[PDB]
Amino acid sequence: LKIFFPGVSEFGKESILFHYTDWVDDQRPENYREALGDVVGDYNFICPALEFTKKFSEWGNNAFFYYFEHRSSKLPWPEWMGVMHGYEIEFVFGLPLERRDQYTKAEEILSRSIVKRWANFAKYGNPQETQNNSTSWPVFKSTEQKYLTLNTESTRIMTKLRAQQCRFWTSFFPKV
Amino acid sequence: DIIIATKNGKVRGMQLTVFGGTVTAFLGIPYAQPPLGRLRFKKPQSLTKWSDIWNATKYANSCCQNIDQSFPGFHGSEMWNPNTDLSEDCLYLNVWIPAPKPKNATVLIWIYGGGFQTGTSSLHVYDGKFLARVERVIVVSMNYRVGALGFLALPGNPEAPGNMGLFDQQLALQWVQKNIAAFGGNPKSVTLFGESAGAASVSLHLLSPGSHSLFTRAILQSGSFNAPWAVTSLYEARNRTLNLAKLTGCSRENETEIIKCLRNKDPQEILLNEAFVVPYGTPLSVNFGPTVDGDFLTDMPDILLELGQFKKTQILVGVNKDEGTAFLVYGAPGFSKDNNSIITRKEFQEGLKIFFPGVSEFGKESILFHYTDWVDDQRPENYREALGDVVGDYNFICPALEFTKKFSEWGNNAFFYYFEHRSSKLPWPEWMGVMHGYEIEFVFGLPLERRDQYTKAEEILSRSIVKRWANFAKYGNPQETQNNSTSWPVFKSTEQKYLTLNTESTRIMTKLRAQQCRFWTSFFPKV
Amino acid sequence: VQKNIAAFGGNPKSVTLFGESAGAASVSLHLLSPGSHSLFTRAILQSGSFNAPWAVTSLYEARNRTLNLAKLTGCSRENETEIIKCLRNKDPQEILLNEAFVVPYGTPLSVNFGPTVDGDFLTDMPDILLELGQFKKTQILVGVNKDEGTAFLVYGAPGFSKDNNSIITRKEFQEGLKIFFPGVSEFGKESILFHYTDWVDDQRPENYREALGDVVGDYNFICPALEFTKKFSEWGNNAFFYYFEHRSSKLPWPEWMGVMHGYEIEFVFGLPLERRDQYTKAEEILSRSIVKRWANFAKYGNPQETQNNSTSWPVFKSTEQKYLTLNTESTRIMTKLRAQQCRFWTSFFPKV
Amino acid sequence: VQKNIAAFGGNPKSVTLFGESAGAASVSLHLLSPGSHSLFTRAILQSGSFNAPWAVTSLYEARNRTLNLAKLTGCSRENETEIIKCLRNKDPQEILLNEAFVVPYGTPLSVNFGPTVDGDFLTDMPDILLELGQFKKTQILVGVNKDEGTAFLVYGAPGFSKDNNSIITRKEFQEG
Ligand SMILES: *[C@@H]1O[C@H](CO[C@H]2O[C@@H](C)[C@@H](O)[C@@H](O)[C@@H]2O)[C@@H](O[C@@H]2O[C@H](CO)[C@@H](O)[C@H](O)[C@H]2NC(C)=O)[C@H](O)[C@H]1NC(C)=O
Ligand SMILES: *[C@@H]1O[C@H](CO[C@H]2O[C@@H](C)[C@@H](O)[C@@H](O)[C@@H]2O)[C@@H](O[C@@H]2O[C@H](CO)[C@@H](O)[C@H](O)[C@H]2NC(C)=O)[C@H](O)[C@H]1NC(C)=O
Ligand SMILES: *[C@@H]1O[C@H](CO[C@H]2O[C@@H](C)[C@@H](O)[C@@H](O)[C@@H]2O)[C@@H](O[C@@H]2O[C@H](CO)[C@@H](O)[C@H](O)[C@H]2NC(C)=O)[C@H](O)[C@H]1NC(C)=O
Ligand SMILES: *[C@@H]1O[C@H](CO[C@H]2O[C@@H](C)[C@@H](O)[C@@H](O)[C@@H]2O)[C@@H](O[C@@H]2O[C@H](CO)[C@@H](O)[C@H](O)[C@H]2NC(C)=O)[C@H](O)[C@H]1NC(C)=O
Ligand SMILES: *[C@@H]1O[C@H](CO[C@H]2O[C@@H](C)[C@@H](O)[C@@H](O)[C@@H]2O)[C@@H](O[C@@H]2O[C@H](CO)[C@@H](O)[C@H](O)[C@H]2NC(C)=O)[C@H](O)[C@H]1NC(C)=O
Ligand SMILES: *[C@@H]1O[C@H](CO[C@H]2O[C@@H](C)[C@@H](O)[C@@H](O)[C@@H]2O)[C@@H](O[C@@H]2O[C@H](CO)[C@@H](O)[C@H](O)[C@H]2NC(C)=O)[C@H](O)[C@H]1NC(C)=O
Ligand SMILES: *[C@@H]1O[C@H](CO[C@H]2O[C@@H](C)[C@@H](O)[C@@H](O)[C@@H]2O)[C@@H](O)[C@H](O)[C@H]1NC(C)=O
Ligand SMILES: *[C@@H]1O[C@H](CO[C@H]2O[C@@H](C)[C@@H](O)[C@@H](O)[C@@H]2O)[C@@H](O)[C@H](O)[C@H]1NC(C)=O
Ligand SMILES: *[C@@H]1O[C@H](CO[C@H]2O[C@@H](C)[C@@H](O)[C@@H](O)[C@@H]2O)[C@@H](O)[C@H](O)[C@H]1NC(C)=O
Ligand SMILES: *[C@@H]1O[C@H](CO)[C@@H](O)[C@H](O)[C@H]1NC(C)=O
Ligand SMILES: *[C@@H]1O[C@H](CO)[C@@H](O)[C@H](O)[C@H]1NC(C)=O
Ligand SMILES: *[C@@H]1O[C@H](CO)[C@@H](O)[C@H](O)[C@H]1NC(C)=O
Ligand SMILES: *[C@@H]1O[C@H](CO)[C@@H](O)[C@H](O)[C@H]1NC(C)=O
Ligand SMILES: *[C@H]1O[C@H](CO)[C@@H](O)[C@H](O)[C@H]1NC(C)=O
Ligand SMILES: *[C@H]1O[C@H](CO)[C@@H](O)[C@H](O)[C@H]1NC(C)=O
Ligand SMILES: *[C@H]1O[C@H](CO)[C@@H](O)[C@H](O)[C@H]1NC(C)=O
Ligand SMILES: *[P@@](=O)(NCCC)OCC
Ligand SMILES: [Cl-]
Ligand SMILES: [Cl-]
Ligand SMILES: [Cl-]
Ligand SMILES: [Cl-]
Ligand SMILES: [Cl-]
Ligand SMILES: [Cl-]
Ligand SMILES: [Cl-]
Ligand SMILES: [Cl-]
Ligand SMILES: [Cl-]
Ligand code: NA
Ligand code: NA
Repeated sequence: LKIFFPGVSEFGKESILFHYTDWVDDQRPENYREALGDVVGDYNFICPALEFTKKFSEWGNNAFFYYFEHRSSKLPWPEWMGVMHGYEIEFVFGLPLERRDQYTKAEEILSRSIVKRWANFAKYGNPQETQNNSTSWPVFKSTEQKYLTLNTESTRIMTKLRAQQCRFWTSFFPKV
Repeated sequence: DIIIATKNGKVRGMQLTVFGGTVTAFLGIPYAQPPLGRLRFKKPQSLTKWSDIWNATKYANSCCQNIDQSFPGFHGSEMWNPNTDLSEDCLYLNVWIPAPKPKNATVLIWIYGGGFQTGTSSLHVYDGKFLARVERVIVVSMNYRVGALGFLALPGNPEAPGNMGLFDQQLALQWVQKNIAAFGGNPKSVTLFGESAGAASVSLHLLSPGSHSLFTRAILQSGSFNAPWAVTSLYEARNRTLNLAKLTGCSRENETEIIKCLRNKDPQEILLNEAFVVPYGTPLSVNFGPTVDGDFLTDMPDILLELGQFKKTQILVGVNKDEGTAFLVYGAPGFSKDNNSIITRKEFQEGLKIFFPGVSEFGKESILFHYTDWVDDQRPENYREALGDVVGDYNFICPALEFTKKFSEWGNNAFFYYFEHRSSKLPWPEWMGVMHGYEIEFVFGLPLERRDQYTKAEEILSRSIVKRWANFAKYGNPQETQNNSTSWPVFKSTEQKYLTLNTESTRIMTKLRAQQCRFWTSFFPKV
Repeated sequence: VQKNIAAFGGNPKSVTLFGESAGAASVSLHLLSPGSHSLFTRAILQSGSFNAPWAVTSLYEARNRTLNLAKLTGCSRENETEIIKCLRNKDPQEILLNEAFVVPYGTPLSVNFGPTVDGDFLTDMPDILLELGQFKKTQILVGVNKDEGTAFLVYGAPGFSKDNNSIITRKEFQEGLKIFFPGVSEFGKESILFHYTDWVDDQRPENYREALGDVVGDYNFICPALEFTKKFSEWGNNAFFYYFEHRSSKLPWPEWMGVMHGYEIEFVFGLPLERRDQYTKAEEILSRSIVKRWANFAKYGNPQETQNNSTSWPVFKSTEQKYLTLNTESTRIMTKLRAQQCRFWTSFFPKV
Repeated sequence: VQKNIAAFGGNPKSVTLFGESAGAASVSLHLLSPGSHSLFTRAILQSGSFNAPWAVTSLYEARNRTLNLAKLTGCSRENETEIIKCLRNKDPQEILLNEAFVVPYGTPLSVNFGPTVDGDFLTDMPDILLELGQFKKTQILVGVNKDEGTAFLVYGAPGFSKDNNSIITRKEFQEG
């Protein structure tokens, strides 16, 4: 927290510790390791993308929100680092469609589907995959806040990503 | 020394230290006349009544039943086998009360499952003293007749009317109505709870008018009467009663004669022939079950369900994530608890023959068609997982979900959960996942016992489940209100929200098994 | 009263309980207690409700305290019916004399011996019973005074006096939190400072003095009365909320202490109607009107004054949270009393 | 009627009260009176209701009037059960003969002796009971005639006559 929150009142920093370190339960050794990645993801990327989308949807337009959770079979960084920043890009660009290239079947399939959702958004303003019986992607609204999860297995409709955490980043933290 | 007087006499209990506190157990109080001799096959009768003091200081006999000998010495299976002598004289219940004696406690009544062919209320995973210690509810459980001796039917004939074991359950709920206030219980706050056939049972007490005023609310674990194994048609029932007659040389012409004959056979001989009252059978066979007898159950229950005829009150229904896995190692070629059971396509096809005996060929292909088109053809355990899903979704998940929708459509609050924690202590192999039966121990509180080798995360999950169940029972709402817990929505026809139970985060999701139950529920019933 | 009141001319079918501070907490628990459910019709809650932090004792602390008392009166025993039998021999003065010490730190708002979940009057933690809608369904009138917290500061907060104006410093405020929030993580306490001390602006000398009264009012009385009323209204019944803000012309405590705890009681009881008694005209008028709203609630379940063109008192709902202000000038409909502060007490603080 | 009407063939469970002017006012107060609440089913109100300005007497004026009556019949006493005991001796004609004067000014619509809040038939001011919804819940039929006020003008308004057309002047209206 000192490295990531340089200046940064002491009470600021304790309050992050307080939010992120009361768990269920004190047993697991990688508790602190995961918590620091979450501080940094939720603060820097996730809560602000979610609040942009809410504020933006409140004025009228259709928005769609996704939550990417596939780890690339070819990722060169270690396991503990999980579904990292930057590592959807290659799915979006279609790199796994290139069979010649050592991605799983499941990965080609995920990619082909992402590519089609993105290209449908661009041409039609709706990111559905309409042909292959795909889970329907709801619009995100202030109220239910539905999002779609992207993974090689089943993709799901969920609600209110990081609800408790963004209540911290978004209402309280900006005050410290 | 703890004596309590009942309509029928006095009973003494025993004290138990649980988590630095005390609970009083009254084990084996009888609750009907033993059903022997002239009573075998008949509705349970009035407990006659004793002076002196009954000691309810041990579990009583389990009803007569066949045992599982597939894996002798294996805890996985043997933990389900009865653990007190078998005997026709098995109509007893247990009561567990908090100490000090509560003043007007809510009552949880457990109905064990066992396929209607087996089970006993004295299993360790059904021990009610954690609930009573931790939530200061009272817990009652009953032994009820199972197999032919509890569900033999020759319809209309009171010598064997059918549903005998369902009326033993019923007479136990009457016994709590009459007697529980003496142990400190509120008879106006009773929740029935049960797993698999015991859940099916709970669901039929919701339909049965004679039960309508013996309880307040209902919990349904991995089971409901619209499951395909839960009710026997009047056709098959007489076929089976007479096939049994045949097999014990009792075929007669007078039907009160067949029964009179059958009432002479030794127990072992009835048990020994039960398995064969039926030409093909399967690992999920229920040869002797509930039937529409015109008494406990006045019409086909699917009609009663659809047309809104059932007790109006709240229900909590749930299923486990891998319900179907446990039955595959009882007969599906390729499957073993002792290896990882990667079966082939041709083996999967054979599996459907075992699980869907008769069973048009187009029926079976259509299951294959639904379950085997994947994303993608690569993974070796593709066929192994698909067969467990056929069996879970067909037998448990889709029918529990359709019960809950039909039931919620008439007005009452329902809650649905989806249990997906695998017990750190599970003795069956990994590939078998979150198995059938393996929530029970979380619900009963076994992991609260620290002394016992469950994870921290498991104690926490348990303590929370126990509190949701006890809140449902007392308040009709299964929230955990104190520890910032995810709020459990009611299930409605429309959004169909459910809550997932796991050691990590619990989530609100929608429309469990949507594509699969569209198959089981609309199309399959037609084949 | 159920058994006997009809003899004095009373209707046992029309009973309203009313009470202030612990007496209000009491009223609130009779709403939860099944044994009370049929001994009254409606409820009034003045400056108090059982979810206040001083109103219910945990079973843990209760035995600790009963045995600390046993200790202190040399009655520690091994048989518990023995501790009691012993304690039943001590003279009154000796029990009273040790009550204060059954507890290590204590505070000006200590409640060493209070209500507990006994399995009899109170069958479960009352916060659970509240949340899950288990309580008598009937109308409630709830209120708080504008300066609830002031009266307790002159019992222990360094810098405070009834005999001067108590302009305390920042460091004194910090010390005050130590007196009022004894144990009480350091981060707990800073977070209260953080919430209550960022102002507009750093100029006014009585900044810290006012902030400490607000910590104590909002925490101990106002936020819990407002959350009781929301939770309660969510299940269906009409509730009315008031915000009393008149300072008695006869108040004997100093000005800086404002509209204190306890000082609506006399308006509610009608004391200012007694002309002979040195209250203002405006005060008689306020009283006569309060008395009529309270008596209309009791008989009719609606606290209106219907005759003298009075401001209409809305019901309080989760959503708009309307309340009525009681003062000698105009009484107003407002919304969401202490919104930002109770968001602190109610969602965040319970976590520290 | 509750006790006896079934003998004449009546349904005591189907009773409608009906009335005109003070009889309508009366019907309206039986709607407010708890002792009447179970002696009828429904109510008709013709040209009258208790919130009319002539229909209820304030406790103030009522004692003033009772004592003005006492005065006028030489019955003023000090014991009030004495005033009554006295008044219970006067002949009928003498009470009637003084009723008109229990009151300083009066008008063609005077009601010198009417309903009052007695704590018995009528437990509070009826306007309060009305506003706050305390009254028998059942259907009501209410009506008025088109020229209600005309009949009282020929009892005192200067210019008015039943025997001519009463075209009065502005100054006469003012006197009225
Ligand atoms: C209703 O029962 C008959 C009876 O058949 C049985 O005789 C019993 C004593 C028992 O031993 C049982 O296993 C044996 O089969 C069933 O008839 C049988 O059906 C199968 C296939 O349909 C034939 O191969 C058998 O030969 C035939 N047996 C006899 C003796 O007729 C009948 O199938 C059953 N109904 C259903 C729907 O299961
Ligand atoms: C996993 O085991 C199954 C189960 O059957 C066997 O259990 C094994 C551990 C095995 O060694 C033997 O003791 C027992 O029969 C194996 O399937 C079996 O394979 C044979 C061919 O030998 C069939 O003809 C058997 O009937 C068949 N059993 C069943 C249940 O149909 C299975 O091959 C094995 N697979 C592995 C190791 O992946
Ligand atoms: C539960 O009570 C103990 C008992 O401590 C007390 O002994 C009592 C008779 C009484 O006189 C009391 O004031 C005295 O403290 C509390 O233990 C105390 O805790 C504090 C700080 O935690 C220590 O400084 C004391 O030395 C310690 N005393 C002893 C004798 O152990 C305990 O704190 C209390 N629980 C709570 C949460 O308040
Ligand atoms: C307002 O008074 C407080 C209260 O304490 C005092 O009451 C005064 C009127 C004072 O004269 C004395 O009789 C009594 O102690 C004053 O604070 C006090 O100041 C001293 C430093 O002298 C501290 O060490 C005292 O403990 C402290 N009292 C408390 C309650 O902590 C306060 O300074 C005074 N301030 C004014 C006049 O603005
Ligand atoms: C309450 O009653 C008094 C009594 O006055 C009356 O004496 C009665 C016996 C009767 O004869 C009546 O007509 C006579 O007036 C009323 O007081 C009177 O008020 C008027 C004008 O206010 C004066 O001109 C009278 O002189 C005065 N009379 C006396 C003897 O005091 C009083 O007005 C009344 N209240 C109301 C509001 O009508
Ligand atoms: C209509 O008649 C009124 C009523 O008064 C009178 O009734 C008449 C028919 C009249 O002849 C007489 O017998 C009786 O007084 C007339 O008003 C009257 O006019 C006089 C002036 O003479 C006044 O001083 C009277 O007091 C006044 N009466 C009243 C009721 O105040 C009215 O003028 C008459 N108008 C017409 C014909 O249009
Ligand atoms: C015990 O409580 C009785 C009723 O309580 C219940 O009301 C039911 C309808 C049901 O909702 C239950 O869950 C409620 O708890 C009451 O009538 C008895 O008189 C009570 N007897 C006691 C307190 O000993
Ligand atoms: C006195 O009134 C009785 C009932 O009055 C009440 O109805 C209650 C449910 C409650 O709303 C109260 O506030 C109402 O005022 C009635 O049944 C008695 O019989 C009455 N006895 C008398 C008139 O002496
Ligand atoms: C006469 O009818 C009785 C009731 O009729 C009434 O129901 C009331 C609530 C009210 O709506 C009336 O207007 C209805 O007509 C019935 O209970 C009696 O038993 C009947 N006795 C007879 C037929 O002689
Ligand atoms: C549709 O699925 C097929 C296989 O059935 C495959 O050819 C392709 O990946 C899919 N089209 C899209 C947009 O995903
Ligand atoms: C019942 O158990 C008690 C408890 O020790 C004993 O005293 C009594 O004789 C017992 N009666 C039996 C076993 O019949
Ligand atoms: C609340 O969580 C605490 C730890 O903070 C623990 O004592 C207990 O397991 C919880 N209560 C319930 C019902 O889960
Ligand atoms: C109505 O106001 C009047 C003065 O106009 C006064 O007599 C009294 O205080 C009022 N009644 C009520 C209930 O306030
Ligand atoms: C058949 O015979 C016996 C006679 O003992 C009897 O029990 C049974 O009811 C009879 N029924 C008929 C009419 O066939
Ligand atoms: C402790 O001893 C006394 C005996 O007089 C008694 O009052 C109390 O209940 C006893 N309890 C136990 C079993 O320790
Ligand atoms: C007044 O005197 C008479 C005595 O005969 C009586 O009727 C009335 O009640 C008395 N009241 C009082 C105490 O003045
Ligand atoms: P349940 O009681 N039902 C399965 C039907 C055979 O559990 C069986 C293991
Ligand atoms: Cl853990
Ligand atoms: Cl999909
Ligand atoms: Cl999340
Ligand atoms: Cl694949
Ligand atoms: Cl949770
Ligand atoms: Cl699913
Ligand atoms: Cl300023
Ligand atoms: Cl006003
Ligand atoms: Cl405010
Ligand atoms: Na099909
Ligand atoms: Na904070």
